[PDB]
Amino acid sequence: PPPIADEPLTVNTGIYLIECYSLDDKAETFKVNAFLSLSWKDRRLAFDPVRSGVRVKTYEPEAIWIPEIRFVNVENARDADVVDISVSPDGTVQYLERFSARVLSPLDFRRYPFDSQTLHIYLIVRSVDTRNIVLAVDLEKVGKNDDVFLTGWDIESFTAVVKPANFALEDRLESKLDYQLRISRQYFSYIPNIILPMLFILFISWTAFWSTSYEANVTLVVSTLIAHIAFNILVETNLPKTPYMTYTGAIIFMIYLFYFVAVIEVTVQHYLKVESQPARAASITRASRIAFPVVFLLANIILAFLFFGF
Amino acid sequence: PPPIADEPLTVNTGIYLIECYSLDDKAETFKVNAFLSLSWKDRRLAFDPVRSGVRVKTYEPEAIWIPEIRFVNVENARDADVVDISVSPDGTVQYLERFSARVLSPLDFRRYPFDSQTLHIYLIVRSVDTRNIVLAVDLEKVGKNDDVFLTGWDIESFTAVVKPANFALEDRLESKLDYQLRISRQYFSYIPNIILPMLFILFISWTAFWSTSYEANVTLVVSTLIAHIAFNILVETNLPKTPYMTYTGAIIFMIYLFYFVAVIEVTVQHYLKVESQPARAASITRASRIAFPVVFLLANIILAFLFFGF
Amino acid sequence: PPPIADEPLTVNTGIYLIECYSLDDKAETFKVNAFLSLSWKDRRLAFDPVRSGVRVKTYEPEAIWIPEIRFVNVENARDADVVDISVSPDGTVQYLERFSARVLSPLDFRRYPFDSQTLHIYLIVRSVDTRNIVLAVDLEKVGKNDDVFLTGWDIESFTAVVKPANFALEDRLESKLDYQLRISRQYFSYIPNIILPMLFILFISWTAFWSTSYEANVTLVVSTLIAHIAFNILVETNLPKTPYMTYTGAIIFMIYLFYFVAVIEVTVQHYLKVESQPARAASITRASRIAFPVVFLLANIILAFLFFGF
Amino acid sequence: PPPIADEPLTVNTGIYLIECYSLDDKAETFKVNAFLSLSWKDRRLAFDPVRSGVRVKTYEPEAIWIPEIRFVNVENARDADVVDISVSPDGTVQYLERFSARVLSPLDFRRYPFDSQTLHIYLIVRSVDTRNIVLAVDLEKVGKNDDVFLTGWDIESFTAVVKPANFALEDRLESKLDYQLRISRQYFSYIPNIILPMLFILFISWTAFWSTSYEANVTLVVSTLIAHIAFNILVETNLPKTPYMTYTGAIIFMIYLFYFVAVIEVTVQHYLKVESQPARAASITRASRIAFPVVFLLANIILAFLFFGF
Amino acid sequence: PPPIADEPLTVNTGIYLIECYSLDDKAETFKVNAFLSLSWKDRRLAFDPVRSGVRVKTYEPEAIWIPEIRFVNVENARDADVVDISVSPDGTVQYLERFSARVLSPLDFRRYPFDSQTLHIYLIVRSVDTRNIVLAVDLEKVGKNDDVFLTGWDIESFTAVVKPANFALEDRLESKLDYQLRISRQYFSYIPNIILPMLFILFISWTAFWSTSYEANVTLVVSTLIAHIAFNILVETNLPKTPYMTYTGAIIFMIYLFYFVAVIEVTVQHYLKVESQPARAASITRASRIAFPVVFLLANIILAFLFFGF
Ligand SMILES: [Br-]
Repeated sequence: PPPIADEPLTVNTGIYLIECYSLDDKAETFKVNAFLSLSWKDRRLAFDPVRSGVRVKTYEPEAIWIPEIRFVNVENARDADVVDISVSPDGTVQYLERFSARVLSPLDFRRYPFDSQTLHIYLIVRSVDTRNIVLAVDLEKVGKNDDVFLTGWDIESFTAVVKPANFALEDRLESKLDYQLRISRQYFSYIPNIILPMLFILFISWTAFWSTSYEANVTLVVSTLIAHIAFNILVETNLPKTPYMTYTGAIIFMIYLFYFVAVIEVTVQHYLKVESQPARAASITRASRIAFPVVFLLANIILAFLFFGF
Repeated sequence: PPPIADEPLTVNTGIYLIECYSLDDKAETFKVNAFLSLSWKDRRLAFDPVRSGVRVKTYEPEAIWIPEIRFVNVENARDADVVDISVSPDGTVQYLERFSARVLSPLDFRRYPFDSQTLHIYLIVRSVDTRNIVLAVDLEKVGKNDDVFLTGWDIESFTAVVKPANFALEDRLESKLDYQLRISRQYFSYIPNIILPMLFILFISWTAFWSTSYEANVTLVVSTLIAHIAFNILVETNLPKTPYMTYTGAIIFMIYLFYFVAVIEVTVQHYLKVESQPARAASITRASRIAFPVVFLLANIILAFLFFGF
Repeated sequence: PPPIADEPLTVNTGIYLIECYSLDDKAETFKVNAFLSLSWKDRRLAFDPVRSGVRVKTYEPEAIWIPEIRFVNVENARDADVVDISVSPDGTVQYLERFSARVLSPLDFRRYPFDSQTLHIYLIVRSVDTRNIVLAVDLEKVGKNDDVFLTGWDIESFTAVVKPANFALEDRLESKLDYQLRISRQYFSYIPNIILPMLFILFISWTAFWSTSYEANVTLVVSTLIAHIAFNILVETNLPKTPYMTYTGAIIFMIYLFYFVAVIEVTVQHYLKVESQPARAASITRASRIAFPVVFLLANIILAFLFFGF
Repeated sequence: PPPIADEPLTVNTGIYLIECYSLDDKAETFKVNAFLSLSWKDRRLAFDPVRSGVRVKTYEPEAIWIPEIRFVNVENARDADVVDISVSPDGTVQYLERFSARVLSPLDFRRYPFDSQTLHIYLIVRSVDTRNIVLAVDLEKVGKNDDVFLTGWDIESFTAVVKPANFALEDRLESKLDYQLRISRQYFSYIPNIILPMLFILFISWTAFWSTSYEANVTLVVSTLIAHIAFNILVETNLPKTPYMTYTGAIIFMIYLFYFVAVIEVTVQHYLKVESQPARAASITRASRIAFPVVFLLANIILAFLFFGF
Repeated sequence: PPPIADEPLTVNTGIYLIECYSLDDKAETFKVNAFLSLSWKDRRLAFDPVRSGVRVKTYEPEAIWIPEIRFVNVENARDADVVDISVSPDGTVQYLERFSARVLSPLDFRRYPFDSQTLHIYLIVRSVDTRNIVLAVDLEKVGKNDDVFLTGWDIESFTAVVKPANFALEDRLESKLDYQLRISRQYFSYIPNIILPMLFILFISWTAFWSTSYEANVTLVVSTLIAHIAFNILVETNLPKTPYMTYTGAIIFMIYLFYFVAVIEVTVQHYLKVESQPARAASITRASRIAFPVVFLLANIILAFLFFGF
């Protein structure tokens, strides 16, 4: 039973994040629990303060006409309990729910361990005969308690794009708003647990430049290449199948090379020292002791710069 | 209370995918959230535009008779909230829900990392006294926003088989429609993380052709064979028990061989170099240095062609 | 308000499997989605075809008395939506639901990779004053679409035991029916991924019979014994704690032996070749080269025969 | 509307287990599906057999006053459908439901692989003005069909503590009953899959007593110590964090020692055979060949006795 | 229909934990099942004891006005069944539910294996025209049965902050209470299964100080470094991505070093014993045999003190 207007009735929205949690890098989703604040003029139930009752009159959902405000990017129907409805005398309605749905926003894993994000929440509203434009009321949008969690992410800002986007969707215009949650990752536990350990094995790898034994040079360069897979696999696991290249997927894959040429050297420093020409052997071996850490440190500056500095 | 017809009443369907996500290769399911658009002539509630009210009249579900449109391949009862019902004067009803159910469509892992798919959504409708044929209205089927996700899959097209399939199921004909979601995989992260690393270990494996030590040739060929299982197992895990053979299950199993004969060689290059006949040893060893990468590259062309080129 | 009979009222049942999925070997359960067809004479609402209305009269569940048909082996209350109720003039009722519950049927893992199964679904019905016998109507039991899935299982037949079992359960007889789903496993992906790889490691294990080095004979027989645990563990995982012995649990455990005596040999071929008696060493080592694959192939024929051939 | 009594009204209870399953050693819970049989004198609806109707009168739940019988140790609200209600003439009510809730009973993992258990189900009932004592009717308690499952557990007995425990809980006495499900584990699959394999690796470990090579003695004792972790980890996983010590956690940890002193020996039989004193070496090595299996078999009798024999 | 007051109506709260379980260190949540005790003066339904009925009058929820008491940190809408409502004559209401929701409280993993915690449960209550202050009634707060579980945690105390926190949230003050569950971990199973085994491997690592062979010194220090990752990975898994440093993440990462310089030494004791200067070699090697365990034991006292002693 919608409110007879003279023009496109505006519905005023707001979101107060109460809880944030379980951001799931694999599925690219996150769970939010927040307030939903709606409001509109329904002159139809304006009501004579003096003449009866009091300042503001409390209704149940069934009485009033209420606008269907559906979330756009969501696994299932949102999950709200209603908190209070209060009609002002000028026929102005004040709605407040407290929903909790899991939200499907995509992430950009281009800088993986060192990445910043921009989560989205949507809310469309389809029209009937009287058009619906949604818009934001920025006093009920200051939504994000000084308690918002989000394990392993620093929360930067919850803002929103004032100007809605009015679509034409199946012979009925809808109106869609963009609520933005800006977060940066807590890269760090990525160092003691991935980055450093991954590097340490890589150095030990090429300790076999100061060695002459093949037996202990493969028991060396090879035994470390395995450990790398343990890390490649550990990392490849808490991360989705990007159609593009990650930063750690880069330096994790650049690494695979410095083991391949590493093994090449030890190998050559053999069909080169069984061909009685150790003239060359401990000449090559002597060089790798520099070429490597330098090509590396060079390629990491090349690689690093390639991703962040551009 | 169904609409007295003169012949099989047609119900006109449509689906606008709002969200796609969590395609689960193991369980062979995916979750979809979309619009469901139904419509039919129920002359029974035609209504004199001029004589009363307005252009179109809004009903609640309970009032009108509405057709039971059940999804065929679905874990549980679909999960829909109703969005609007609008009856035209000629007794024409306009229905719109916004459901979200998880869908059971099978996948063909024959080309695993490099595979394309054809997801299905069904919709039957069982009859009573007046028959039900369903059919598609292609203005409400253009369903798939320029935002449809599906992590790690490129979406190609959402179309549908106009001609329904009318069954006879337990003394009552049902009518089933075929909605098709065509997707190709984002093979790629499959390279830096599986294909390449898997290959690198295989090469190092057979570095033991340029070596004479048994101690360092098993510490060699064997230490890599393990790494392979770490990959076989990693891969075998994010994949169901196909009764047929995968492509990577092929080349992952073709590989097991090139380690077995690899180990055979190093082994023979021993009970052949302890039998003072290194005449033969560094003759065989010398050969393997070619036989292998060639039998391989040959067998991969043989293998690859076998799967895609046919 | 139950139908005044003159004797034990018969209720006629049937099930049309629409979907089968997620058979869970660990929990010994499976999920089914099907039609449930019930029917009985309730002379009490017979109704004069000519005198009023039409051929058959449609009721809601609340109107008619309907028999509580509870599933016996089920995690939770079954999960049904009602599809149609149609009363015939002779007072004969036609019921049809479309439930989906997860079913607790046990499995016999005696032949694990090569095992066939017999799933059960139950349906009791407790009496009040007029007794209830259930029984099957085999036109609504032909239930299993040419689409029934069940990943990694070949479905053989869905039949049912016509004669119910009438219990006395707490001073009220119930009537229970036995619906049988017969399935065989898709053993196969068990070969390229378990059986073969498991065998290959076992062979390499005992390549150390054609070797003299202890260093490379333990680096040998031992490095494979580990791989076996990787498989024992992989297999032990997708299988419950049987109080009996599996077939692959057998040959997986028979295997552990052929590594133990394998290691015994290499060990003895040492405190026997450091005791300057290589007379004996390369005599024993020479023999194992046959004793083993033969005791094995013999014991697998002994073992295999023991399970299937009896 | 509770039944005006002259003293504490007794409610008579009973449970017929229909299904048992998914006993979860980690969470310490199990799922049960059973009958719940209640009964009490509500003289208030006694009813003149001859004067009207019949022998017993069938009511719906809403009519009669029924006692709130809540389960004490349960994840969520129990999950019951009602099966039948029958009031006797003397005002005696006969209730019967068929619930299925998951039950939180603790387990004693002190003897882990060889442990017996005592599951609990509770049922309180809070009073109003007339007190409620619950008590058991042992004809509706013979609950446990000759079909009760419980994968990997032998079921011994379902009995119950006739005498309830009347609490005072928040100015209202409740009455709690103790239903006991006694089960022993099916230890066995624990042998071919854990116990034996775990032992075999331990023996091979100390084959390095009949060896002189350090290279092959570490490639020996060490390569097995890993295998052990694979088992320690496999076992530690299907088991909760006991604040006490398991039996297999014991013998799994006693084992870690026999690898440590095992490695100590091989190590010493080296900075003792490079100090040209093989006088001592193959004297110590010679001894370990006994000290070990004996200290072990001794410590296992010491250990085993310590747990079961006391 | 809220109770006309003369000032901010106080609502008196309380919680009786019946069950605690599944504390999930990764997600930082826990599941609780407890009583919720509310109470307030609604003079509006005071009721003449003598004049009619009895001492206290039982209502259903729909009759009385009841305050919306929403939990603040919760995944979804809490999950409560109502247990009893009793209105006193002075218009005083007595409410009792029995909810079960999963609770989002954060944890401080700074001392991981040896950490104590402080779980929170919240309860706000938004106002309308008459303000709501909540407050605690400490006879219905003694909530935590002598049965409260919480696997692998010792429960210390369930108390609550008497003084609520009255917010202004969107032009309506809410009133929030703090219920505290204080728990310490059952560190222990962390020793036989993580701490000790992790240490053992570390010692064996540096047995290669009493050795001269490079071949068996890398087959040594390296083979253990892998085992460490198996533990680093095992531990890193049952723990979230802290933006700070764990204690075991410390000593697990301090360890990585003592393997790196460990490998450095064995490596140097080679390009130093192939340079015919074993003067120095078995001088350095001789020293490491002390420097290491001491730098360690020193650094663990340095490390340990750094975390707990401050
Ligand atoms: Br491993």
